[PDB]
Amino acid sequence: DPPPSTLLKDYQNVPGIEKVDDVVKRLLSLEMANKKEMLKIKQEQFMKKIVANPEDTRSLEARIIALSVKIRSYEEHLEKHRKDKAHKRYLLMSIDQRKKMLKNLRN
Amino acid sequence: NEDLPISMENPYKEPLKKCILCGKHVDYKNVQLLSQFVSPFTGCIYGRHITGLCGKKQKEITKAIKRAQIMGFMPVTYKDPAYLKDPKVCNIRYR
Amino acid sequence: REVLQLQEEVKNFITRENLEARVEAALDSRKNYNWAITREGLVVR
Amino acid sequence: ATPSLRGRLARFGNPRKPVLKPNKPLILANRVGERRREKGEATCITEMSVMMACWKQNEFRDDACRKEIQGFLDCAARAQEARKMRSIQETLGESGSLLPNKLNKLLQRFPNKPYL
Amino acid sequence: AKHLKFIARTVMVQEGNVESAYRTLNRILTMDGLIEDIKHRRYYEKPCRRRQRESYERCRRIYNMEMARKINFLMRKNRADPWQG
Amino acid sequence: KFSIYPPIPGEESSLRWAGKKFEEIPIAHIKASHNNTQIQVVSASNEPLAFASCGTEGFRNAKKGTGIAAQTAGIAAAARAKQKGVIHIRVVVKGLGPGRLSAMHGLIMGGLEVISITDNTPIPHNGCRPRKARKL
Amino acid sequence: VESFASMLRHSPLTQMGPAKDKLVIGRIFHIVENDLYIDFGGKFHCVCRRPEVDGEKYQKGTRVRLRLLDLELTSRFLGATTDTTVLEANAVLLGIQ
Amino acid sequence: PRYELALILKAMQRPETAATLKRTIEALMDRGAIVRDLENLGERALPYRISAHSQQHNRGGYFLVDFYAPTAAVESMVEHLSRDIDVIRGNIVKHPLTQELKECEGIVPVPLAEKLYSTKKR
Amino acid sequence: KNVLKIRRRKMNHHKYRKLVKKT
RNA sequence: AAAACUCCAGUUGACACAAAAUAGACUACGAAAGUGGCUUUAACAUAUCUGAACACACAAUAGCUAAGACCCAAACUGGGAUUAGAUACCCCACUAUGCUUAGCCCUAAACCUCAACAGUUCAACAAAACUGCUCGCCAGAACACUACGAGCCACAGCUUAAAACUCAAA
Ligand SMILES: [Mg+2]
Ligand SMILES: [Mg+2]
Ligand SMILES: [Mg+2]
Ligand SMILES: [Mg+2]
Ligand SMILES: [Mg+2]
Ligand SMILES: [Mg+2]
Ligand SMILES: [Mg+2]
Ligand SMILES: [Mg+2]
Ligand SMILES: [Mg+2]
Ligand SMILES: [Zn+2]
Repeated sequence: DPPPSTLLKDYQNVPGIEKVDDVVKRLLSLEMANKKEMLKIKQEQFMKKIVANPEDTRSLEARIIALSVKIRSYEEHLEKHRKDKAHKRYLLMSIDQRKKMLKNLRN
Repeated sequence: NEDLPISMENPYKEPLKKCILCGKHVDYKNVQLLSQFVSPFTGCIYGRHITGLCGKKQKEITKAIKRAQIMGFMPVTYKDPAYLKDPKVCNIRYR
Repeated sequence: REVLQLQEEVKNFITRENLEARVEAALDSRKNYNWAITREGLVVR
Repeated sequence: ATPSLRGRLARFGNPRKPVLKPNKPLILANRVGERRREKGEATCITEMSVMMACWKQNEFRDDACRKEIQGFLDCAARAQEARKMRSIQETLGESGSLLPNKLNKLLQRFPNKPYL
Repeated sequence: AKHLKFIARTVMVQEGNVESAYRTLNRILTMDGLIEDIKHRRYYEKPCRRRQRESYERCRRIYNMEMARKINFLMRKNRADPWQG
Repeated sequence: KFSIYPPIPGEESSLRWAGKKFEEIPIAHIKASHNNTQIQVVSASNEPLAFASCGTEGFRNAKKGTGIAAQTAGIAAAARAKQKGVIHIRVVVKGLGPGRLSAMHGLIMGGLEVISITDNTPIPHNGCRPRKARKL
Repeated sequence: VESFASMLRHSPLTQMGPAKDKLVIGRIFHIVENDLYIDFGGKFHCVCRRPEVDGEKYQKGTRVRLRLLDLELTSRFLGATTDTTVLEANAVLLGIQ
Repeated sequence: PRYELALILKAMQRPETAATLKRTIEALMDRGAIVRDLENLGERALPYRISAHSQQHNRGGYFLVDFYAPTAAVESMVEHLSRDIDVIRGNIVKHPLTQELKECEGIVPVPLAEKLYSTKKR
Repeated sequence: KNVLKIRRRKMNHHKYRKLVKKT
């Protein structure tokens, strides 16, 4: 649950975020864009908190955290749309795959 | 040995011909263009074999036509009379 | 390099005090998006 | 100009659903369909309309109907002559559209083959 | 209705040539596909037989176009046989 | 050189009829169908000038939907129009029918001058559902 | 001794290139009263119509210059495992010699 | 993201038109939007008549705005301009040029399909 | 192809419907 | 042809919770059922494969429960026709219903009747013949989308599913 005013993923290495205007920082905040920006910021936070080597999406833990954030996205979407059978099926399949890979990771 | 052929591309290849709008951009506001791409009398949209452009651009311009119609920039039944004295791109035979 | 364009375009972005001049300038000005194209693909206005 | 048929039919390698479902197998036949009539001949209707008009005006006065009755007879004769003309025209050969007989002759002089 | 009158589906008479006017009119209407639509919308057309009619018409168009291509391709070959024997 | 397209209220229209502009010319209206066709004449300002039909002419159920009845109705309406002082006319046709093409010839024989022909036939964009198909 | 590869590399056709949009001189070997067949080069002859201008000036051994589309007319249809041929070649003439 | 508002209002005089424009931009700022620029399409006779909230209008002024705003601003502004009477229509859309055009290499020739039917003498 | 068995099942199901309507 | 309406019909002006010409000769999305008017929001699983008829989630139209909606169509019904007879085909009027809500039922020629995965080049008809692995299904016709039993918000049902008698065919 990151704040809304946090700038996008891509605009972090650039050092011009401090020198640039406040309105520019606002429109660069992820709250303006769609929620997939928020989701990638979330998964970056999780990979930085957990994973020893970031920038490695091939890893089982990276796949797992990606599926977890996607699952929470689908949960919110279903709670707004109780009648979305397609997203409900997608959520169920995603949870099943997540448990499969949790099993093999435990192994 | 030297006179023998060799694996090589065909420089006789004619470059892939591009439609009149393959590279250009289309919007829901260029009522001139979007009226060139429709029948004058009935207001029916000319299909691909009448128009002569790629499917992506046909889809773009037809969606833009519907958007302009519902928005108010263009009518549905009668083509705008002011855009009649413009280049005829879409081929026909009735005249 | 991409940041610099919209950084400089902030000056073009209207605000409250710029409103009561930009509105008048725009409604006094006129602009169109219409343009046609011929058989070979040449733009014509 | 012709439309493509890559994945229109129900084929084994065609994953998605089929588009076309022709009853008979689509192969180029070596004979062309033969021409048909258009409709049932009709004519002189306006002539007999003028005739009935003048009739109901003048109470069947033929020496006064002379004009339109002569026009009606002449139009009937013209239509019959035109039928004979178009008949002999179709016999001698349609202009612009070649005859199905010679077309089939050409197709069977050089027909297509679906087999090897 | 609320659209303006006498722009669409119109044809201007010249020299009182009503027959040629109506001929051009029905020609353009058929080329746009309007009389067909009207005569088919007289009665309701179910989706299943609509799809069947549409697929049959597609295949008919394909076959007729290819036949016409071959006819235009082989009209030149129909000439006086040069080598009789 | 001739323009098949009709004029526009916006200038310029270099073609008048009887010293009058295209817009104010009266309108003939035709409603065609399978069994009967109805004809009417109206001024440019909605004022109905003349009206008649095959039924008023005295044709029966089998024969209302024919070309000869349309011709007779056109003759009668043209007679009324010439009596009221109308020469030129703009044609408007609505729907298919046998006497559709015949009504125009009827008007011409009656002695009117059609300058334009308009087909304001109904086309629904899948709006309403018609009746079910007949099994003959 | 010279290899067929060398003779092909130095052949007139390899330097000719695409047959379309190219002039060529040719002569006729058989001629019907209405049309004439030019043997110009390659495999096939090209059949042509006698022009309205200079009608009689067409006899055996006449060197006529003309362009051509392709040296063989073919086309593959929907049920043709092998493309139909014409055994001829399309060509258009605009001069002689 | 970017949002283009196509605005169609009734033909009326410059003072009240500018009043409507400034109050609309004030609504944008209240919702939290940031205006990029204003584009005037101009006054034109509408192609087809429209029945507004209370009247019918044949002529109309077309204006266009491009701005940045969150998602809820879209619906809020839609209901705002729907309650508004001076405006005949207002439609929010996204920017076309934001969709970077896929590089085109021309139209490929479609060879006629084959092997739909087996090799049989029949 | 032939549908004789389909018609057999048809009349079976119809007679069963009638039987259930009666009983 | 009859019957029906004349509070009817034609032009013109205002008006919907109904269904979305042309584009579409396009072959795209979705696991399937399905999806082709416009704008916005959210969103379109798994970077080995298979895999539950011991589960879960869906599942066209039709149908059921309680509110609402009314252009049109229409089972049923009524009337008019035809017929020896017509409980139908033809015509006119109208109803459940088709639509939006919160639920239920869980079936189709649900078929493209061609299983998923990775690949190669002949009984007949059909959409050419095949290889390696995997799950599911089948064993004469009919009795049988049946009886009994067991489960389901379903109670004229749905799913599973036989047996006796008969025949030498199907
Ligand atoms: Mg079949
Ligand atoms: Mg279509
Ligand atoms: Mg229901
Ligand atoms: Mg009801
Ligand atoms: Mg289906
Ligand atoms: Mg099956
Ligand atoms: Mg399986
Ligand atoms: Mg059943
Ligand atoms: Mg049962
Ligand atoms: Zn293109």
